[PDB]
Amino acid sequence: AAKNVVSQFVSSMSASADVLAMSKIEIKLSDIPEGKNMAFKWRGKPLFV
Amino acid sequence: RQLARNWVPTASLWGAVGAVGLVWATDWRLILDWVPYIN
Amino acid sequence: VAPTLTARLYSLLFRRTSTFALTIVVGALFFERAFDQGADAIYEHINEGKLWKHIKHKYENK
Amino acid sequence: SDLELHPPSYPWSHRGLLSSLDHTSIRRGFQVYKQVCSSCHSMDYVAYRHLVGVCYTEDEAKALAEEVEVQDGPNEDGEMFMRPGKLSDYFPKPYPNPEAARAANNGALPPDLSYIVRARHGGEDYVFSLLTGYCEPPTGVSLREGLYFNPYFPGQAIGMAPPIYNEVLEFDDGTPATMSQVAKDVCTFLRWAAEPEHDHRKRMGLKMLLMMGLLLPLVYAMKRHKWSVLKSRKLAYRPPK
Amino acid sequence: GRQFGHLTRVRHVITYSLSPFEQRAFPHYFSKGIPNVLRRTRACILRVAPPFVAFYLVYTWGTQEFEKSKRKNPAAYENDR
Amino acid sequence: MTNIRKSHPLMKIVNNAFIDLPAPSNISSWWNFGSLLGICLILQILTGLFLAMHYTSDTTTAFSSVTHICRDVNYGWIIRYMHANGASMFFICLYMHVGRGLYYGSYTFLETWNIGVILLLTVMATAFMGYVLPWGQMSFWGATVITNLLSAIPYIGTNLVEWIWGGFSVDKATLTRFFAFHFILPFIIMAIAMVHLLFLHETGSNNPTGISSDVDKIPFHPYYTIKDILGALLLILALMLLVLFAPDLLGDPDNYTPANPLNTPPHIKPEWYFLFAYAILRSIPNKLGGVLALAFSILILALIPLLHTSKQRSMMFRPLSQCLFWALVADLLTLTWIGGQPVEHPYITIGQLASVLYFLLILVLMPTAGTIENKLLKW
Amino acid sequence: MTNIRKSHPLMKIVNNAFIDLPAPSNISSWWNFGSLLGICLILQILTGLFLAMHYTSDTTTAFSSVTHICRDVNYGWIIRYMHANGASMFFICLYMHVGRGLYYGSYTFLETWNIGVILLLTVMATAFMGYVLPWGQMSFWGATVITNLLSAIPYIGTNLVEWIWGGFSVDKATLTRFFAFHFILPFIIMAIAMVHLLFLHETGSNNPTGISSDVDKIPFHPYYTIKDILGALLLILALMLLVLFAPDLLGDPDNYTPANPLNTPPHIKPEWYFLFAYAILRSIPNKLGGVLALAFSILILALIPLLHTSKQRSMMFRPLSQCLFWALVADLLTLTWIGGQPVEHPYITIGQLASVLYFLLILVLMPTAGTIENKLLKW
Ligand code: HEC
Ligand code: HEM
Ligand code: HEM
Ligand code: HEM
Ligand code: HEM
Ligand code: FES
Repeated sequence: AAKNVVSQFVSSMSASADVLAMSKIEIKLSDIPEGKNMAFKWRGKPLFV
Repeated sequence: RQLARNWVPTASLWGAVGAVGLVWATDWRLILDWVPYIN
Repeated sequence: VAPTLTARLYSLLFRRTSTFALTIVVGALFFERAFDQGADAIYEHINEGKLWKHIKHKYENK
Repeated sequence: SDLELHPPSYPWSHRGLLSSLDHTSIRRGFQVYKQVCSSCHSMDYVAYRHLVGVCYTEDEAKALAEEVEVQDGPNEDGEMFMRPGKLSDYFPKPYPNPEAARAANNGALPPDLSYIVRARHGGEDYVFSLLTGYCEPPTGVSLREGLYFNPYFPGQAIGMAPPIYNEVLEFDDGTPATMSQVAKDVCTFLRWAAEPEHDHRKRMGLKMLLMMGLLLPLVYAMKRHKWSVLKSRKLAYRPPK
Repeated sequence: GRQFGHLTRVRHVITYSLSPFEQRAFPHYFSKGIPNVLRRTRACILRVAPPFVAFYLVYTWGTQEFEKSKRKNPAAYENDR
Repeated sequence: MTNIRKSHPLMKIVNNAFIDLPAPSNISSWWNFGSLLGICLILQILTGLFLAMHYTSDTTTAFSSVTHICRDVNYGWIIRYMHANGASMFFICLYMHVGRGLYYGSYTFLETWNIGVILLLTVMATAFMGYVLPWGQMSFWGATVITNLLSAIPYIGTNLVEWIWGGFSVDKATLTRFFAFHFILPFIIMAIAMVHLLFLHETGSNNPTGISSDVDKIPFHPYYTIKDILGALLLILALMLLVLFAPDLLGDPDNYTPANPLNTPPHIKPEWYFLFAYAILRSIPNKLGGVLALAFSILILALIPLLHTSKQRSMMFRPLSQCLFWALVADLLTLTWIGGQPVEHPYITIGQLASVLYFLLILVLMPTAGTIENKLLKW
Repeated sequence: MTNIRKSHPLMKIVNNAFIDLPAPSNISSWWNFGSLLGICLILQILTGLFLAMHYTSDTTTAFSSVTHICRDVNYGWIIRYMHANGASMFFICLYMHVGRGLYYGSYTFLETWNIGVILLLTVMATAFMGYVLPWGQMSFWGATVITNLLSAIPYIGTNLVEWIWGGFSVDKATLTRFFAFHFILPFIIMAIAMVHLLFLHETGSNNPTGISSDVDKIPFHPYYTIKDILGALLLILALMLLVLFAPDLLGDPDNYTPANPLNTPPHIKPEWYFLFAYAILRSIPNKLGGVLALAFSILILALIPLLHTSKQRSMMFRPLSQCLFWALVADLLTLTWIGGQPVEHPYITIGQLASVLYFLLILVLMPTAGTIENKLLKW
């Protein structure tokens, strides 16, 4: 009975299930071919790909 | 003196008490399955 | 006469308070590994065809 | 002081202690929502994250999602996007705004359906028999045009036109679509939306009992062990007197 | 135990004092004081000042050595080549 | 005390206020509610904490966020349910902890009683404010009623209310306050508690017969420490069994709807443990006089020690003094269900009747009951 | 003790831990920082509170709300400025309160010292987290640096960080936490404080000469109570004069801009009292080894009592042992300004030099200094 509940509380702080869904969402499969392509925005930042 | 008496076999176990404890305390390598261990 | 299972047990384990502590740890160790596995089947055997675990077989890998 | 009837308690596949929900029926139950409730009543609080709860496998859900979604996506490079991407979205609302909602409803306000199970009194049975019951107005009673007489509803005049007739739809399964069969299949769905943890929690509900059977006697074993010295007392008064 | 009773043993030590009214709040504050400040300012100052002095030099020196390096680019390498 | 480890840090000699604290021999289970308050208090603060980390105080946000807990947070649903139901299992203890107070005449301890009174009076405030935080429908109007009620004061009333609200009504800044209060305030209760327990260590506990127990005492460590643990265990089920199978049973408020100031719910009540107080109020037609009773409802507990009318402490030996006492129990129990009913002439009259009876028992009958029995036994 | 009102509630005999606590006669003003910590602590919690009532924790809201305080709330500008500057006037006390510790050799009290160490170590945590709350630019990046630094741990590092963040980065849920911590945590400091003061009552204070003062003691009520008040008064100006005329002077961070994760400010530093610690870090090129020093920076304070190397407690009588000590002062003072400078080569070398010297003074020279002088005086 000890280990579960302790492991249950600590399982509250660690990670949301919503944010985890927002981790690495860029799947690609589009771009623009050759040397210009297009772009995206992964974990907050966004540049060129 | 120093005669280290059964305190040594005492401590020796106690050291092995917590060592298993952490493994039990935590999980990690879950440990070579050795009687059920989920996938 | 041979000592009853306890009479042995007490001399081997519960005497030294170290072992008396240690045995407890390994005890709960194996305990949760077997115990939890049984509890599912009992529950799962109650609900059949009400869970994807069974239901998912209709559509899984097409 | 309208007489409020009570929904008679029906059996429920989840009614029992350790009873669970039927996922199979839920798939239908969701299908209805996308069909009918899409008109007015929305659900803000749920994502497409459903995956294995309603059994939709992640692949199926993705395609299931990527039809539905959202508008626009070009507002000077700031905004959202078409075709949701991952499941992250919530469910698209039919209305931009409470006013545009109310306007088409002829002054009526469709409530949110997310937790509406736990909101109204009477539990889910309220809904089912409500959608069930539509009667003929008794002799000597009048109503407004939109308002329809239904006994369960508190004022017994409702602006909801009855949605259901026999076989409004076809099911992904193909089970015949019945006003009774259709209705219940929904009234299971909502019950899942109001507590998605449902089927998960009762595990402990069982699993804590099997745990707890041990302790109470065991602890009660020790208590009498310690005290056993007190309850064994004997006194005697031996004065030199 | 209790604090004041048992503290320590002292013998034949006599004490005198006056009411705070009889006497003054400033028994030659400026006159008797201002020398007293000095004689006790110098006893430490030998032991205190020197280390801080070292700091201030480093600070000044540090900035200058810093300045020359950055501010003047055509210093070591002038713009010829 | 040779190499006894209990001296060496001093702080442990302060920790022999527990272990060797001598106690009576015979103690009914009714004295276990000493501990079970504490543990119901601790179990809050933690479970009270890990809610805070995901909660947000805003008129726009707050309700959305509570949605966000039950849905998206791993193990997020248990905690919210432990916290809320951990309140009700707190009072049901608390009342009993008063009940033992009267019926054995423990109030004879004169100071410890009083600090008892305040310590109650605070909780009722805390367990209120938090109940606003979800910002649901029953929280909004249930907020206006209680506060706006306070306007009854003859002159400063009109200002004093508007002060707390920080405006004309219950919009934002009225919320943010009631978060920052409901957060801090339990710590103060924990502060007083370690005072409320203090004076007790001087005179020791009372014991069921109402007799000076001096000749018979027992170490506190081997014996009662188990019994509290055993006591501590039965709580969990009574907490778990409720919070796990049947979440909303005692969760009697049915209203999760986001508060709309325009609409009004047909029936409005506090949660259960308050009702009887709120029932007292409806009785008095006169507004101002009405409020006083509600304030005077609890405070009378402080005046009880003046009314000790007899020569023996317990009520276990006084049949009369016992006879009445139980009628008072149903009398309260009556009030509970009364307030939980609409205001319609079969009910209306009843509450007015039960109201007077309530005081009449405490304030007249019981102090008289002791007088006769002194006369009976020839005292 | 006939009708002495100090017994009757017991709690007041606990309150003769102050009034008759005997003290030395001669006490320098340097012992006033006993109190002035406490009052700087209380004055927080209040002024720390009335900020909470209008603050809101959200990524969207928070910064807007702090705007909302300085603008729209009656007397809203003083409080925010008392709170923030009430932090700096807290440390400037605190350090002195350690300084007196060494130079008179008060650390000889072995337990009270340690609890001293922790009690420091906590504050540095609190006065950190709050500094995130405004959610300004210097708060955002100054958050990432400190935390992400902790990834140095060989294996569990990568997880342990992501745990606190509750995600991949410093977005919302990382904020909400650091409110709920920075709120509660001071109360714990107040908890320890009443322990940290306890052990002291057993042995009494030390006194400047480093001599057992037994023969000469004084009541605490008529005398030192004034002197602390006088001490308590000079703070206010030093607090007011700063907070009133020159708000932003010690408010050295210039950055109110709403945090943009994309941009980066050219220079990034903690506020002042941290710098020297952060300066230690830049020295070590090796990352992991670098972190340890920073952790090992303070902890050495715990090991000092092992190094008492001489036969007399004070440093007022040891010229050498006094000579070095002051060099350590400038040495710290050096570090401060060093970290506050860019990492060009004139500075770079310097910090590396001052780093070694710092430890060399504490860990080698000072313990040696006492040895010689024992030998000198013929001890
Ligand atoms: C014709 C548009 C429309 C359709 C389609 C529709 N609803 Fe209704 N429904 C309404 C409106 C508008 C109300 C509230 C009107 C009122 O309360 O007077 C309502 C009432 C309700 C209520 C009760 C609201 C209350 O006040 O308690 C529920 C529950 C509900 N609908 C659910 C459903 C379900 C389930 C379906 C699918 C069978 C559905 N709605 C389809 C328009 C619709
Ligand atoms: C005696 C102690 C406490 C009591 C009686 C108490 C009672 C309550 C109650 C009755 C509620 C409303 C229940 C609900 O809305 O479901 C509540 C909510 C809350 N409490 Fe407490 N609480 C206590 C301690 C704490 C503590 C110590 C904290 C913070 C550390 C805390 C934080 C909260 C929060 C954030 C909420 C809103 C969450 C929510 O209501 O869903 N509470 N509390
Ligand atoms: C959070 C609130 C409270 C806590 C934590 C608390 C805790 C305790 C504890 C631990 C004891 C010692 C065990 C015992 O004597 O039963 C005690 C004793 C007592 N408390 Fe409280 N109690 C609380 C509320 C109250 C209240 C509200 C009252 C009265 C209004 C009260 C009156 C008493 C009395 C009279 C005793 C001593 C009775 C006896 O020794 O026989 N307590 N309390
Ligand atoms: C030792 C005690 C405390 C210290 C050292 C401390 C320190 C700080 C610091 C350094 C800040 C950031 C200053 C600023 O942003 O201008 C801050 C902000 C804040 N503190 Fe504290 N604080 C303490 C106690 C408290 C308490 C007891 C509370 C709540 C009752 C509190 C609530 C806040 C809040 C809400 C903020 C954000 C307001 C703001 O930063 O403008 N603090 N505190
Ligand atoms: C919030 C933090 C602190 C508070 C409230 C505090 C408060 C006090 C007070 C009121 C005293 C009695 C007056 C005095 O002896 O000067 C004291 C004594 C002392 N404190 Fe602390 N102090 C704090 C931090 C520290 C720290 C960080 C240390 C060491 C690392 C420390 C070490 C000592 C020592 C050694 C004494 C006794 C010195 C002597 O009696 O001569 N204190 N403290
Ligand atoms: S960690 Fe990126 S600069 Fe030091």
